[PDB]
Amino acid sequence: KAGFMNRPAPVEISYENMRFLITHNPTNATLNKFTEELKKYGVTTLVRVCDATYDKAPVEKEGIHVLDWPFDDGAPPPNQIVDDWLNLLKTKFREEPGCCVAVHDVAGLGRAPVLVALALIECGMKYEDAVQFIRQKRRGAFNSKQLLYLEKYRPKMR
Amino acid sequence: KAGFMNRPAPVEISYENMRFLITHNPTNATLNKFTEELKKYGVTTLVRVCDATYDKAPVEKEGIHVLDWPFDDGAPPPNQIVDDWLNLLKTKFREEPGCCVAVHDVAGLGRAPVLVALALIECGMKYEDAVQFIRQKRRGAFNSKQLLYLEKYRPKMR
Amino acid sequence: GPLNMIQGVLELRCRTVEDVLTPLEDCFMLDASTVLDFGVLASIMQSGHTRIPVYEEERSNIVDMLYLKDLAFVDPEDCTPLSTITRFYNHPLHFVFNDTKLDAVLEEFKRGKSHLAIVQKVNNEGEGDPFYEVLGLVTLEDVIEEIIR
Amino acid sequence: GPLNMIQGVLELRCRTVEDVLTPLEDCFMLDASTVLDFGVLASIMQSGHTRIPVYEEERSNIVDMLYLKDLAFVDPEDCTPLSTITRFYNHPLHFVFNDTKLDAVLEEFKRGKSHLAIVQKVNNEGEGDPFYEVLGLVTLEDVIEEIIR
Ligand code: NA
Ligand code: NA
Repeated sequence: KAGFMNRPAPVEISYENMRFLITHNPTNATLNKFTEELKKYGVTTLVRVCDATYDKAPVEKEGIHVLDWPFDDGAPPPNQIVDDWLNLLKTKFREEPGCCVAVHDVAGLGRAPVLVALALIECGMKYEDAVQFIRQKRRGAFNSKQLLYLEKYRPKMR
Repeated sequence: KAGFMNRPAPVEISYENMRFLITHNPTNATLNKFTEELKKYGVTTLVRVCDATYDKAPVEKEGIHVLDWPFDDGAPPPNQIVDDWLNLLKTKFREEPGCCVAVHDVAGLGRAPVLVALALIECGMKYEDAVQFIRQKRRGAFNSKQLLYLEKYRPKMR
Repeated sequence: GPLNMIQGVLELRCRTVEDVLTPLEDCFMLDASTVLDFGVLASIMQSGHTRIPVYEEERSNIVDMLYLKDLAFVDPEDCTPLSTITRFYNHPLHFVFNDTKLDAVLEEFKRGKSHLAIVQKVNNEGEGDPFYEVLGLVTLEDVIEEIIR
Repeated sequence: GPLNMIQGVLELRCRTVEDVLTPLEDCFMLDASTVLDFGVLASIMQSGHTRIPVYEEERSNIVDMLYLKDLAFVDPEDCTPLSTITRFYNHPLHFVFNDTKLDAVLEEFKRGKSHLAIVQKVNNEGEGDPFYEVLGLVTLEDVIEEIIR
């Protein structure tokens, strides 16, 4: 018994001239207010990691690049998808330094805060400081698998 | 700003094989329940001391002798009326020992508990014990005039 | 915090109902002659009260009390006077003297009794016979907030 | 007496919302697809609640909350769905994690916030991604009675 509109508000992460936002999954009637929050935080790029339960037509009509990169639940992202992530942030962070990139799963306690966590470890921040930062922003971030993956992976790519 | 049906319940006084009941003033719609209480306490005789604000026809139809003995507010009863009282209680207490006689003013903190107080001092009970008995039964019994009259009057008539 | 409310519950033992009451003039009350139309029913809705006193010809003469559940299947299409509903259900009135300590009438509230209490005080201040003056109303929420504030 | 409630307010600092909640199964809730007829409106009347949750397709997915004042001039003659009234007024939902101390969410209640709180707990107990599970509801009266009893 979980909720859809009962999750807490999206969280903004700022680190080393980078701005992310972890948020949750909307539903057809909601996206007016959701993308309202998107434009509020200044997000130019949204990465959907859960299954498609909303129409990308509105959010792309507002002028937000949306990227359907799903993978199985409870699992770490594949290497293809972390590639795409890192390069994506290189491009969209090269186009406007200070732009917020947003990412969402069912609720922002899954693969989305994992991807922003990898993005945090590659920008120079420690693993413990990263995970404690993210779940200090919204409690209960990741499962055991995602945390072990988060520890056992090494950064090199600016 | 006073009430009509918001006064507390009637009080029953038992002393020296005598049973009184001090109660309040009813209104045309109420007397079914009031005389219901009368028959509950076993009253055979009701003495109305306030002005007439109810019809005596029902209460006398139930079989209760009602006696309109009014006098001015805040004042002690005239000597005629205390005569009538004492003799009345002699007759109705001679007809059925243990019968309750009831008396009512606007609310049972006036002339009615005064008359039962005189009836108490004439049956052998002290003045302080009488007034403290009555206003221990329902708080705030009498004014200064009624209490001074209650002290300055002497009993002889069984 | 918790300390302030400890001094609250401890101050219940001193403060009278007369310190926490609300005078009759400010209480939301219903005349027994009103008819449950859309307007008055809506007022009861947006009143924020679930138990509302019903007086007769004078705010002081509180005859009965109307609970929110009494309005269950009442329709304003039939111009229904609330006095009919008053004789439909019979919720007992709870009376309390002004100088009652708050802890006491609190325990009275918890002892089943209605969360509303009509407050009365004896008035010898006059050459007539003493009588009970209606000061106002006191409710559970008044006391609770007397401890949590 | 006053002592017992002193230990009450002092025990607020330990007991979590999860000790005082009421599970979703037992809560009085309204489907967003219901239509305010005589029957349901009467149920809201005799519910004893002034703030009632409105869910969508699942008791867990609580969308909005219906206050008693929202029904002010609603007539069941027009079969009016309550979702319309839900988009008429906008009462904000108040959420609280299960292990919140009672003193805290008490101060949250007093700080203006709605007297109703949806209770959530994180659920890692599964190989999928963590999510917030809706346990039930907690209200001001629950805490108050946690001190006065
Ligand atoms: Na009634
Ligand atoms: Na709303």
